[PDB]
Amino acid sequence: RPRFSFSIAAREGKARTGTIEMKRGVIRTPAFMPVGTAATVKALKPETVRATGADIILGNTYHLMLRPGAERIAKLGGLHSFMGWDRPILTDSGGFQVMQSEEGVTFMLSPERSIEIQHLLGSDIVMAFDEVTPYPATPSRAASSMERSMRWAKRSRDAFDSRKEQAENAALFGIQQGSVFENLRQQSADALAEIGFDGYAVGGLSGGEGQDEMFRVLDFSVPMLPDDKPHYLMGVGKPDDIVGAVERGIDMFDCPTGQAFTWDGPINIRNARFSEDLKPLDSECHCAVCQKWSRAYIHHLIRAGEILGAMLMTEHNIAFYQQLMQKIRDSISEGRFSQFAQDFRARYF
Amino acid sequence: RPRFSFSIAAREGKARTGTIEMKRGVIRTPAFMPVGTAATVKALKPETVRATGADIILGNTYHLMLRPGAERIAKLGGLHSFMGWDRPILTDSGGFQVMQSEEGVTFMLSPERSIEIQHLLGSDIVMAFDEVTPYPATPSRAASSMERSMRWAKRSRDAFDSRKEQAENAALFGIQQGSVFENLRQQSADALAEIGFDGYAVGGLSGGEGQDEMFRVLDFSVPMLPDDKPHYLMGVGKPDDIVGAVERGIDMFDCPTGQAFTWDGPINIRNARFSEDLKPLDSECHCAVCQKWSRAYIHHLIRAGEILGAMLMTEHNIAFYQQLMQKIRDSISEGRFSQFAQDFRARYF
Ligand SMILES: Nc1nc2[nH]cc(CN[C@H]3C=C[C@H](O)[C@@H]3O)c2c(=O)[nH]1
Ligand SMILES: Nc1nc2[nH]cc(CN[C@H]3C=C[C@H](O)[C@@H]3O)c2c(=O)[nH]1
Ligand SMILES: [Zn+2]
Ligand SMILES: [Zn+2]
Repeated sequence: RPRFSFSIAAREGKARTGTIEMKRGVIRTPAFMPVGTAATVKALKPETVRATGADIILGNTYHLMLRPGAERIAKLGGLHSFMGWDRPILTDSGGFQVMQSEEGVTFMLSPERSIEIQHLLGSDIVMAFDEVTPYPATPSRAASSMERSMRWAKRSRDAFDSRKEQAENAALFGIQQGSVFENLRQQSADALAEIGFDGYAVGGLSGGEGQDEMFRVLDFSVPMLPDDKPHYLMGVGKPDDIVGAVERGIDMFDCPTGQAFTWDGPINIRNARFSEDLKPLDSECHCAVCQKWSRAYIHHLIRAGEILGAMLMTEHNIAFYQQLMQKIRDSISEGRFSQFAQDFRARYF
Repeated sequence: RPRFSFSIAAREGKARTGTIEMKRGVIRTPAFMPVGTAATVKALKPETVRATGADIILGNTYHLMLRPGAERIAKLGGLHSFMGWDRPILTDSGGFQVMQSEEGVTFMLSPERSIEIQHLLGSDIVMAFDEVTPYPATPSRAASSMERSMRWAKRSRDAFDSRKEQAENAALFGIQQGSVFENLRQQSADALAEIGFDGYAVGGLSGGEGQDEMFRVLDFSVPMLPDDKPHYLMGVGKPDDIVGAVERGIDMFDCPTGQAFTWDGPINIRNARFSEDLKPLDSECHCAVCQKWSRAYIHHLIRAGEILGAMLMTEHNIAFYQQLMQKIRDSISEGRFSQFAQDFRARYF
């Protein structure tokens, strides 16, 4: 297996489906990444995460760097070994969760330390360290913040490249900034392209703007990124946000872990209407949870504060997301994604 | 399969090993029963409980009767169906957890209502409803309380018998009382024998008396019970308590769910000495947890308050108990239990 190979198998409009091949495994795209925060995907063993169909998980850096510590995890063999997940892991840069000088942020985290921490963890996909642009942001501030991010993007590239085992075995993604402003998004895309990355994230969205504005920014922002590399929309996860985002060119997502997702829309299982409902969470869902337990039981578990309630709810929700991703991939491959998208939200809402 | 058949396969001194056959499955004895409190064994799916080797679980009645409600559980198909465990379930009578007139206790729970609630749950082994004798207790009070329990024992027998589906499909155990007093224990055994039960519990112990006194009471108390029926020691669960209890004639236990059990004694995984320990919880343990994760990881999980920490700790501890039970059964079968018991506690302490 190569360090990194993204291949597009099929397209429909702006949507793409394909694969990212890496040394630890193949990632099917468009891809949803369950999040692990303190080296665990909440309430699930790694084997359960895999069984839902996840190909890659996201590891939060901020928490790991505080506990148990990046050096400690490296001493113990790296994050994959520590937590028992042997497939790819994408690590975030740690900054969002902190988030201040040109060198970085003390709360000490800088482009270089971030990349070092991700190396210590043994991350497969490394995120460049950026500066959080708050929403809303004035043009001047978004610009200043975007420029700083591009300087930090270059520092991230050079830090990554200066570490041979990292350079040979991991991938590096850059993050586009610029708030909602087209010209800033363009300058940002151009800067990142000039530096060169294995993949490109759209940062700065899903922060109060609302879906309409997010989609509008995506409309012009994703075509600015290199077409031949993956496009990652950071911190976007509602099912309808994902479908629309894929319609605009996005290949990767992270964010499911009383709310249960269903094809007819989210339900809150604690609601009294489910107390004697023997149906599964979702009548079409293939997950082991819907195979074996009723709404009534999970309703009881969650109302009683039982851990098994969290376990079941999480497994269902992550499986639901992976099934969504699978339906998206198949429909693009089959050239019926536009219809899928229409059908999905006629029923979802 | 018969409603109930206890067969003793081997003996060594007072210790016995055998089987209880019931319609939902075979219970290997001596047996350890994981406890389910609100229709779940904490942090484990039923399939995981089974994988540890449990043959039967205990369901707490008190909690179920409050939430979600016994009638509701019956409406939904019974406890086995509700929670996804299809093997035998022993239910307690609900009284300990409440615990006042001759009719019962309002907090309304009486012999008859208790037996009814256990029927609604679809319990396989039904516990007679008794009166809690506190420890310590004067002779007069233990006697009064024991007498009341024997009256309630007869009421429990007749309530159970008056319900054909229960009588034909479930078993009924009586509970011996009498605190630490031999003559009261004898009167109690005699009363219960005269009424007749499928099994006999030793109630009233493990309540401050300490292991030495408990063993001393067991010394004279268990031989008073019918030899040919199972002997259940209620609410006794430390590994060393179990070994000593089996040496005295006990066949069933309930009580494992930061403390991890090991063959060298309990450890508290949160202790800083384990933060970089890559060994499993126990180096001889066969459980899936010790197959895959280190002390260091579980230490981190528990210190971080992660649910996966509780999941792993619980699975290990219950597996450890089932392995203990298996070692006990094999050593009795092989006539080397006395040596096993000696070896166990030379290392355990
Ligand atoms: N580091 C990184 N991580 C991330 N997670 C989610 C987002 C998208 N950001 C938006 C979410 C909150 C902030 O106010 C910003 O408006 C992102 C990013 O832009 N960069
Ligand atoms: N109902 C029933 N459940 C039970 N769980 C544990 C015990 C053994 N009891 C002792 C534990 C607490 C009390 O002070 C009593 O000293 C038991 C019982 O004797 N009866
Ligand atoms: Zn499901
Ligand atoms: Zn173990």
